Parts: sequence; C-alpha cells; structure tokens
Amino acid sequence: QTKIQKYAGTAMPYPNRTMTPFYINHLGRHGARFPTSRKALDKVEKVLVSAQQENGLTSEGMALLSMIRRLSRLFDGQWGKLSKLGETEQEGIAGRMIRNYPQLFSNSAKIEAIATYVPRSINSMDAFLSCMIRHNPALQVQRSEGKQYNHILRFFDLNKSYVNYKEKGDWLPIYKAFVHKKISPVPIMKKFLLNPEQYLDKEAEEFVMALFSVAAILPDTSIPLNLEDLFTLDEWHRYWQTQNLRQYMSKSSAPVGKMLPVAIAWPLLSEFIRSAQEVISGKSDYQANFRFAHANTVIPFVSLMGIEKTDVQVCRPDSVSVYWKDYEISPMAANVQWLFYRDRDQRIWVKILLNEEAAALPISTACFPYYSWEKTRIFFNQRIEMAKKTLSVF
Amino acid sequence: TKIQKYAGTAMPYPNRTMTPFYINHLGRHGARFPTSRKALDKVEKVLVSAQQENGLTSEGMALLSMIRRLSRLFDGQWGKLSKLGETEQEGIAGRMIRNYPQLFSNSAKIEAIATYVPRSINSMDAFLSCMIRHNPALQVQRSEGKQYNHILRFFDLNKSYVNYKEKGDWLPIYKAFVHKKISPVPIMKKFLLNPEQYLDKEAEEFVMALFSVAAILPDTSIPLNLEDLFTLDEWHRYWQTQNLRQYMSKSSAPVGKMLPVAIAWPLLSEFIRSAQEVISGKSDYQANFRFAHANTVIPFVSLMGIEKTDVQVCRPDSVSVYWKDYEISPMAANVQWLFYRDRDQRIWVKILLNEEAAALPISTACFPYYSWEKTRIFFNQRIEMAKKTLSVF
Ligand SMILES: O=P(O)(O)O[C@@H]1[C@@H](OP(=O)(O)O)[C@H](OP(=O)(O)O)[C@@H](O)[C@@H](OP(=O)(O)O)[C@H]1OP(=O)(O)O
Ligand SMILES: O=P(O)(O)O[C@@H]1[C@@H](OP(=O)(O)O)[C@H](OP(=O)(O)O)[C@@H](O)[C@@H](OP(=O)(O)O)[C@H]1OP(=O)(O)O
Ligand SMILES: O=P(O)(O)O[C@@H]1[C@@H](OP(=O)(O)O)[C@H](OP(=O)(O)O)[C@@H](O)[C@@H](OP(=O)(O)O)[C@H]1OP(=O)(O)O
Repeated sequence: QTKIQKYAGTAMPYPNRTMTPFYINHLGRHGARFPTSRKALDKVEKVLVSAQQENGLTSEGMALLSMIRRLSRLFDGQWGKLSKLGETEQEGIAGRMIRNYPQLFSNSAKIEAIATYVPRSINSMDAFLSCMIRHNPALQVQRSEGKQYNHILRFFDLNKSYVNYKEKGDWLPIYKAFVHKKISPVPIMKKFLLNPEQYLDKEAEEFVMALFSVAAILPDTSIPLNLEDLFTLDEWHRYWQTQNLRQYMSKSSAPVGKMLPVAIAWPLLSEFIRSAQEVISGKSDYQANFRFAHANTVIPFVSLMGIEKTDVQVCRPDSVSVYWKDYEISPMAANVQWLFYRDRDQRIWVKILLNEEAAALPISTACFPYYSWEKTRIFFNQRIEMAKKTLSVF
Repeated sequence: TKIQKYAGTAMPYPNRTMTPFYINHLGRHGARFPTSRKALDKVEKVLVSAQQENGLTSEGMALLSMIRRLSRLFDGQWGKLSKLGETEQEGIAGRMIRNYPQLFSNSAKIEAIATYVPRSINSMDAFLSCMIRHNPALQVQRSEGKQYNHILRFFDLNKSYVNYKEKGDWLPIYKAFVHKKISPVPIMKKFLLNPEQYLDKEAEEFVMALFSVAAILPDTSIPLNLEDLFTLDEWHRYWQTQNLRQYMSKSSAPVGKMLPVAIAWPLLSEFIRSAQEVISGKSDYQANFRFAHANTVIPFVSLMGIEKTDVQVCRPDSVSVYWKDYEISPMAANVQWLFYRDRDQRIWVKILLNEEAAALPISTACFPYYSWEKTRIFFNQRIEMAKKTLSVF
C-alpha cells in the first residue's frame, strides 16, 4: 500500500489481503463509495468557471476544469452510492471469510445481518450476503435494516452532547489553526490560476480543501480518472495530517473530546457481547452476526475496545500523526471481526481481526492472537462502564 | 532498507534525526566485529575443499579470495567494538545532550556501568567521552566488571536458563523452521558446481555460516559489501529463522514458558530503585547508564511489557509478523526512561526504545508520558510475575 494511497485516510480503499471457530461477530463499514455531496465538486467548479470567464486560467487550469466538468456528469444521480469497487471490497471480505472458516458456514448455518437505513450500508449487506448465499444456498439468513438500529449503528447522531461537541466543539479551534499552519494555498492556486492574488486568502483555502476533497475520494469510485498528480507527495502528506487530526479529535480519543466521542459507542460494544454471550450459552443458534454501518461507527467503536494504539490519548496535535493513523483504523470497508473458538476442554477463545489482521488488546494471553473470552468480556465490561461514567458527566 | 533489517540483531543502529530531571538508561554496545571465527572457518573449509576439487564457480573463486582477505582483516579483531560502534554511541550520546541540555548542565552527576566484555566497556567510553567533551564540568562515575553480572549478564547466572538456552525445547522447533525456510542449492548454485551432491546437513551449515558472515560485515566498518550474495528473498527467509531463534531463546515464546524473560527481573528491579532514589532525593544523579548486550535488552524490554515486545506467539511461522528483533535489539539498541516533574509535582515518565516513544499496556492521558506511580506499580507487578515464574524452576 503506497504513501499516496494512505494519504487518502478514511477515503483510502480497503488494502490487499491475498481450530475452527463456532461463532463470528462482525462490524463493517460499507466499501468504497461515491462522494456523498456535490459540495466540494461545486466550489472547485464555480471558482474555475469564474477564472475562465475573466480569461484567467492557466493551461493546467483548463485541464482541471475539463475533468471536473466530466466528474460532474459521472457523479450525476450517484451521490452516496456504494461503488463497484465497494461491491468488490465486500465480496472479497466475505469470500475470504468463507474460504477461511468453511465449517462455520457449511450446512444450514444461521446467520444474521443488520445495516443502518443508509442505502450504501444496505448495498454492502447485500454484496456480503450474496457471496455467502451463492457459496451456500442452504444458509438461513435474517436480513434487516433501518432506523431501529440507529442506537447501535448511528449512536453518533443520537447523543445530544456528542452532536454538539461535533458541530461547535473545542476541537474546531485546534483544527482551523492546524490547517492554516500546514496548508499553504498560494503555491496551489498559481498552478491553475493566472493571478491567484485577487482570490481572498480564506476563499483560496476553501478552494484548495475542496480540491483535495475531490481528489482523495476519486479512487473509491472506479472511474478511470485520477487527480493525485494535482499535488506533490508532500501536499498530500500535509493535507492528510489535518484530516487525520480531524478524525482523531471529533471522533476518537483526542483528549480535547474528554473521551466523549469514544464513550457514545458503548451500546454497540454491549450488543457485541450480548450477541456472543447468547451464542455461547444457547439462547441463540447463530453462527454469525454481521453488521454494516459507517466510519463514524467503526472509529469510536475500535477505540472503545482499546485495540492497541487506537485508544491513544495524545496531547500535542502534531504528534497525533505519528501515533494515530486513520487509514490504519478506518479505510473504506474497514471491518472488525471477532472469531470465537471452543477448545478441547471447553474453554472459549476469541480472536480479534481489525481489517483482517490480528489486533492486540492490553490484556495478557499465552496464545496470541487468541485471548481468553472470560478475560476479554470482563475487560470490555470495564470499558463500557468506564464509558457510561464519562457520559454521566453530560 | 529491507536488506538492512534482515541483519536482525546485527542491523546497525537506525537513523535518528519540558526538561527531565533524571534519565535511566540501558544500552547494548554498538556495532562490533564478529565474536567468533567459526562461521568464517566453515565457509573457507567448504570452498577450499571445492577448489582443491575444481568444484568452484567463477564467483566461487571470487568468494574464496574475499573470505581469505576477511580472515586477515579479522585477525586479532574478534569482538572488538568497531569504528562504527564508537560512532553510533557518539550519536546516541550527542542526541541526548542536545534534546536535554538542562539535564547535563552545570555539574550534573552521571553514573555509567558496563560489563566486563571489552566491547561494551568501549561503548561506554565512546558515550562518556562525548558527554565530557560537551560538558567537562560533568561529575562522572565510571565502573564495570563482573560486579554487574547480576544485572547485566543474568543470562549467564541462571542455571535453568542456561540449560534451556543450550538444549531446551526451542531447538527442534528452530531446526525444523530452518529446514522449511532455507533452501540451500539455489544459493550454492552460484558458488559451487554440482551443488546438489552436498548433503543437506552440510549444505545448510555452509549457507547459514555464509549468511552470518554477510550479516555482520556492515557492523565492522570494513568497506566490503556482501548483500548481493543472496537475493532479498533469501535474506527475508534467513531473517525469519534468526528472528525465531532470538525470540524463542531470548524472549517470550510459549516454548520457553517466560523463563527467558523472567531472569531479567534483577535488572528491572534496579532500574526502579535507581529511579526511586533519584526521585526520593536519596541519590542525586542526573543519569544512570548501563552498557551490556542484546541478551540483556531483549528480555528486559519484554519484561517491561513494552508494546508487543512480549507477545506470546503460539505458532512459530507467525512470530515474524508480531515480533521483530531489528526493532528491539539493533546494534547499540537502547532503552531510556526520562523522568519529568510537572507543576503539581507529579512525576511523569516517558520510555524510549531506540529513541522512539514506547507504549505500556497501562493507560495515560498525555501519551507518551505515563504517570510514574501507575508505571512503577505495573512494573513491580511484572517483577513479581517473573519471580513466580522462576520459582517453578
Ligand atoms: O463514508 P461514511 O458514511 O463511513 O462517513 C461519512 C459521514 O456519513 P454519515 O454516516 O453521517 O451519512 C458524513 O456524511 P454526510 O453527513 O455528508 O451524509 C460525513 O460528512 C462524511 O465526511 P465527508 O462529507 O467530508 O466525506 C463521512 O465520511 P468520512 O468518515 O471519510 O469523513
Ligand atoms: O511499526 P511496525 O514496524 O510494527 O510496522 C510498520 C512497517 O514496519 P516494517 O516491519 O515493514 O519495518 C512499515 O514501516 P516502514 O517500512 O515505513 O519503516 C510501515 O510503513 C508502517 O506503516 P506506517 O509507515 O503508515 O506507520 C508499519 O506500521 P503500521 O503496522 O502501524 O502501519
Ligand atoms: O552481540 P551481543 O554481545 O549483544 O550478544 C551476543 C552474545 O554475546 P554475549 O552477551 O553472551 O557475550 C553471544 O555471543 P558470544 O557468547 O559468542 O560472545 C551470541 O553468540 C551472539 O550471537 P552470534 O554468535 O550469532 O553473533 C550474540 O549476538 P546476537 O544477539 O546478534 O546473536
């Protein structure tokens, strides 16, 4: 996975991943998608279509105005859709799971899927379920979607306090200062604009952030276009750093968020344990529980489990880039899997996969990546209570 | 450079470019000459036998000559700290002076200990001379010898550990990993004619010996490369075997039942003590330094539980993914605890491994800065975990 791929952050595409378990517990962000709003593509368009009128585009400028006009037609009626690469990212995840754990899904295995009400959550579910059903049509499948799992998969919109922190919160003054410190527009304008001076300093940054925006998502759409040549590997690096810091402060352990963005996910960590505990006892015959949602679900959820490095509390804004990497945690199609195993002697082992790679918890095990479930369920129970007590503050 | 990392614990120290009141340090000595003529001897005898039999390739002969010259260049040098060794210490020292000059200012007192092995006495000397160069007013105490065996050479004093290290149950595991990972005849096709006449046992002993020679040459300051003797895939495969061996006999592999790690608690206990004394006012050192060996740093780091450096990996083919000896014990590998005293007078501590902030499985709100109380408590827990481990042996 290349540096420029990584600098896409949460817009990065899901990377390459070319005994038996008895239960699998899963949460997945939808795969590669289209841009969700024409906001960025329009700021770019109206600036460039201004300069052209005034006869003030560079040659590369008309180049960019071309593509942009193209991408406008290629994005028509597609806003928010999951992309063909998303369909593929999900079929691969599920395909791999089925090759890895065939016994788990053989015969009349019962599985269960939930998704938010959001069309591309549901298109993910369907992508996932199709592969499984075509590999084994004798699966038993419960499929469901809707506002009802909002408290589980969109808790980040139900918490009045978080909502307020996120809109007019304290991380904002730190993010704006960081953007001005890390991103100089004036070297990027004159690439496309004759006389970039008469553009306001504020509008220049509005334009250059929209431009990074348009470029960064472009690889997730499966369109042959590609605008990474727009920027030097260092512009992409500085830009990534302002967004890695935005994801981190609005959405994870940034000490400015006082743990509030992480705590709001305990309803989901709890359904995760419920789901499992029900299978380990017998109030559920489910081989699997799949859940499809969003980056805003995954990020706080991953931090609340305390998967190593994701819970890090870092006080210097420029250090965060070193210890917290959002393309590590929440690429496109980012997924958490718990795989439960019952060994000879009847003891339970859980293995946690972040994006199909073994995760570490700050609890012991003489059998890594396999942790004792007793230990784990207790550890997570510590985290949940420790989140309810931060939310009590609010 | 991936080739550099595959030297494993022979990889030269990587590139490294408010104020604490105390530094607690432990350093592996710098890049050194090979400590034994044994790999060089094996290689030579095999190619001398080849050429006495007309079994040598063109490149075969060019390796024989190379090997002969190296035997002359290693005469009397076995084990000595190399010029690059002196330098990397000067670096580590230089960088800690500049980052923390208030701590070494005025007549700061610093204490340095080394083990009786000359290469780690020279390492000390190089570190310390830079420190005195920059501030001659430093109060310096410098000692070394068998007196420190209990904390710098514990991998020799434990009777159970030595048995394990020489005939323990990691040996078959290792010997079969090398059998699967290392495929000789593609590597000796380059140096010998009819390389498939060589018995598999001797074929591996020579390719092992010959890797081991090209692994160390970059530490000797001898302007003579040898990575192109092996493809990058042979270096990988070879690194994995050496990485398994180091992990399994020196660190926290299940096969070893934490015994390779437990034997390091005297070192950890004394770190905390030297820090409690400075913190209490009993001592008033600015810094303690200690110069030992990878066999010291490996188990000491794992015993601290620095992140993933003590994973206990069930399956041997997975060890390279989760535990990398070149990240832990490069040449002149080192651990620093820097102690800070904030405005409420609480004591923070930041742990550096090879000069980069390490993570403890405890929690903190101002990472990399851990609460000392929380950290002292956690370490003492490990130290009692290791004592319980050593009472079952
Ligand atoms: O791609 P996602 O769904 O995992 O995260 C989106 C986020 O989506 P949503 O869950 O609030 O509908 C928001 O989308 P909208 O409110 O515009 O519908 C965010 O705005 C969007 O950020 P963006 O509009 O700058 O692309 C999130 O994607 P992100 O987490 O990569 O920033
Ligand atoms: O922190 P690690 O060493 O356990 O994993 C690194 C990875 O290191 P390596 O084992 O290939 O030397 C690479 O490091 P470099 O080749 O840049 O020296 C990866 O690039 C690095 O990803 P990053 O550059 O985005 O930090 C790995 O860290 P990661 O597993 O947290 O992504
Ligand atoms: O390089 P070090 O000193 O930090 O560790 C050595 C180890 O040396 P020592 O601590 O027992 O004196 C052993 O050396 P000797 O008993 O031959 O003096 C090991 O044999 C040596 O391994 P090697 O013979 O394959 O070079 C250790 O270095 P290593 O940790 O890179 O393997």
